[PDB]
Amino acid sequence: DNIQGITKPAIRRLARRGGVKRISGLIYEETRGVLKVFLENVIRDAVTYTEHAKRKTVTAMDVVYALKRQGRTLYGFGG
Amino acid sequence: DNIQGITKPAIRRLARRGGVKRISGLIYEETRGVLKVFLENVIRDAVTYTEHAKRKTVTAMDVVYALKRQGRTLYGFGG
Amino acid sequence: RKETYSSYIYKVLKQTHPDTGISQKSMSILNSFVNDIFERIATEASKLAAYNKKSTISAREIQTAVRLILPGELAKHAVSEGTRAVTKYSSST
Amino acid sequence: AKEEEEKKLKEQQWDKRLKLNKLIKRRKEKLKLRDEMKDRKSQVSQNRMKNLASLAEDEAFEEALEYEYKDIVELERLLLEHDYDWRN
Amino acid sequence: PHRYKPGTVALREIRRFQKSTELLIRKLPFQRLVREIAQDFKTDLRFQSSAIGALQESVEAYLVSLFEDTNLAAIHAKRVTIQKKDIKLARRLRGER
Amino acid sequence: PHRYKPGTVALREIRRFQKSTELLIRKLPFQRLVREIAQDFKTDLRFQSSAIGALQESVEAYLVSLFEDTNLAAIHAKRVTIQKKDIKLARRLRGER
Amino acid sequence: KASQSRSAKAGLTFPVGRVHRLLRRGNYAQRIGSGAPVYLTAVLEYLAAEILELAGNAARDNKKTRIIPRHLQLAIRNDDELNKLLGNVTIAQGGVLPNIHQNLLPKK
Amino acid sequence: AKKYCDVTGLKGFYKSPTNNIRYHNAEIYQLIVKPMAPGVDQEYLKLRGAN
DNA sequence: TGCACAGGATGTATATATCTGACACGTGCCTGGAGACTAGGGAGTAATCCCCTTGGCGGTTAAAACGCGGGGGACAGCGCGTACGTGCGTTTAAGCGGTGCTAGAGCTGTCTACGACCAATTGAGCGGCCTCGGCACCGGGATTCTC
DNA sequence: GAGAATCCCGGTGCCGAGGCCGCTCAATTGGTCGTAGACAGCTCTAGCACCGCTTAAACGCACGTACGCGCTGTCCCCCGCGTTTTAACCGCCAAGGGGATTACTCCCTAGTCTCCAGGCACGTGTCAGATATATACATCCTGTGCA
Repeated sequence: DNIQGITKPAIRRLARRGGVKRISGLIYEETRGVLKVFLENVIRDAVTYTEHAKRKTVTAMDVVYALKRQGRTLYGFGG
Repeated sequence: DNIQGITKPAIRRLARRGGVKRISGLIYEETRGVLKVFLENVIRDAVTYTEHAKRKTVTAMDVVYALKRQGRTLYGFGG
Repeated sequence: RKETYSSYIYKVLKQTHPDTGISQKSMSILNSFVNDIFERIATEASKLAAYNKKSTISAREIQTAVRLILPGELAKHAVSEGTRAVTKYSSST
Repeated sequence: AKEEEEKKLKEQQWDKRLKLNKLIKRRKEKLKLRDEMKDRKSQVSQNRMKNLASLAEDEAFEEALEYEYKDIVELERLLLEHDYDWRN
Repeated sequence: PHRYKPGTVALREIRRFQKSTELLIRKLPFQRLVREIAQDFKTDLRFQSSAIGALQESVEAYLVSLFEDTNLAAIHAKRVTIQKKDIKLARRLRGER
Repeated sequence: PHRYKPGTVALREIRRFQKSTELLIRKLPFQRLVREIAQDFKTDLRFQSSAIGALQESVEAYLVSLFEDTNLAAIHAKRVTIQKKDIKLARRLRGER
Repeated sequence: KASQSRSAKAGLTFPVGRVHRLLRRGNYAQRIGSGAPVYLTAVLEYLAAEILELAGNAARDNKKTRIIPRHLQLAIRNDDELNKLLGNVTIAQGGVLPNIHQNLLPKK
Repeated sequence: AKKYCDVTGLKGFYKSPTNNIRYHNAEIYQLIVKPMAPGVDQEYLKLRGAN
């Protein structure tokens, strides 16, 4: 239970943060697949940055550069 | 009258390039509305490029450079 | 040794709001913001200076870069503030 | 339309001029304030947006109103008479 | 007295223009348009010939890219005909405001 | 007793979650998910908590943007309920295929 | 003989020589002019002042004395040019704006 | 040196703080001095050589 | 059978006393920015040439503008049923928090071999010029959807 | 079954795509030196694992009512088409204005030595929140008695 480790009201919480009204039952595994296919592109770049750095731990800067790659840059943990 | 330079059968030519059977007659004025803006956004970033070169003619090299700044690096005319 | 823009940012909000505290997370947000504008302006200026076959970066290159990157209203405020500051700096006579 | 006719009849039955001129000047100031609120870079529209954000944290109509104010000023001038130059 | 059904010759000329790849906009009115939008910022502007063709290729490509998306939006809207909300829905979903 | 209209306490919960800024995904299933998906590319991999946090805020922000785009595409489609074809349309017109 | 820095020579509170150092060993060009760090220092100082002004009245609109990234996020996305500048960036702990489409309300 | 208005050549009483242009009265400031484009003020200051 | 009155209980109301609780200010230090002195080569000015591109013809001709009949499509409207929300009972396994251990980040030292710099050289890739066949264009018969 | 409307097979300049030689800079070879990545070696932060109590959130079964969806009937506005008509485009001549380039100048920015205070890093004090006493007064509720 790792792919469905995100519980059923959690996609609901992200949905009402997105301002929807009525939610269907078949969206949940599709949003799980979209989540895993975004995560697959993100952490592949993150671990390539990790094995370039001669390290076997993924710390704070090689992830923020990894999201800086595709134009989805996040602030705050750039140091 | 010069703003009517793009013509309605040329919009039909672009519309039958996209592969649509039926084109409503109010699309033609909408398609002009999305055109005079967009090429404008390259004229904001071409001629000032030209203005940095002490240059009073725009050429083939600064326009594709402006498109590469915008995000549509184009091939065919150098650069 | 590590470098931050914390004191300069501090005095910047102290001219405008004296009775105002700051969060460390907000300071990191602001530091990442100013560093991002810095690297954007620097790569625009270096790219423009390479495009004009010139080996020198001067004030007019970042002037064109600020005209290019920033939207127009904030662009002419930015170049106005920069021109008064540069003309004040150049009066060392 | 009968109501309109009755209103016109009542109108026909019907320092104060200086007060009306001051009201016309206040209407011109209201038009200036509407123009300041229309320009978002102005401090009046910035203060209105700050009030809207504080509530969140808690132009043709202006031209028509200016035309109505000009009509009221013309009616006041006609009542005073009956009952912006290039040179400057 | 041979009358075609509406839309068959549309699909046929759609097929020929899918075969075709030439420019679909008239060149000289486009030159007039770019000169009249360019005179607003510095008068007495000279223009090279290749830059106008690059501009025409750019606007034609952007028309194709936006028009495919509004076609998909109108197909998704259970209709055969495009409308204004299809256009601003495509511009909203592409992120072009 | 007294009940509520279905669709009114939903608005109260929407405004409660939109004024809120707290994180809406549990930390330990998310850390198990990112470790199990990082095991596929490189073994014996350790992690830092701020990296997990950055990953978490990135994914919920992308999910919120996708949900807002799906809501807009669904209310374009003369309906209230979102379905998977609006998700597919939003991803297709957003660029990510 | 002793004189102060270039920053108060230009009347700025941001470090001019540090900007010059970051420009020179940032590897952007082999020759860097004299007036460029002053211009860049003025531009970044003005942008920081405008951002902190917006965060200032955003925090006065919440009746507080400290700056939370809620206030930064709000002061970013209620202003249109910072919306255009910072469209693709995500802020840490920011949330979203209160918005609801017109037909979704109980219109009756 | 005497001070004159940069727009009309009349007697300049006031100087705008933004672009440093001497002007004559209020409506000159509203119509010309305030909404002028950048790059024009340097050419106005070129006549007396103040740039 | 109801209403009014009296009595009791509970809540309120606004300085204390404590009393933490997370904030803002008074001293070290060290290193990097600033002043002084030398060099050389990079904008900078300018003049000259020649190339392309802005106007001006004219003819003619695809091609846009315009009005016209008819036919599916989008429009609102109404009914059928079920899927989503609402709810209480029942898990359960997130969260705090606490502790124990050790990989591994991170810093310092030293080294020598990869790479910057410089001078001479030879050759190869740019260009001007020359020559011809692939493809578009035109003409006319086979062939496939549409009605 | 017919008819536009194609795909297909063959004859025609052409003009823009392949050689070719002349040759001029740019890649190649060699040498010297000063430092920067590699490796070894070291000190402690911090990440992994596990136990246990608390409980708030989550799963599941139940049902009820809008809302998605199926059908329908109709204005009507895009669509195919004949007729004018209007400007787009090809061939061309001529100017001149602006880009490329050559060429010498001089200043100002790269580089190096010195040296002291800017801003970091790490200590100590001061107004905001939270339980607590507290006594008297006022309001509300409940019980009892009376008509």
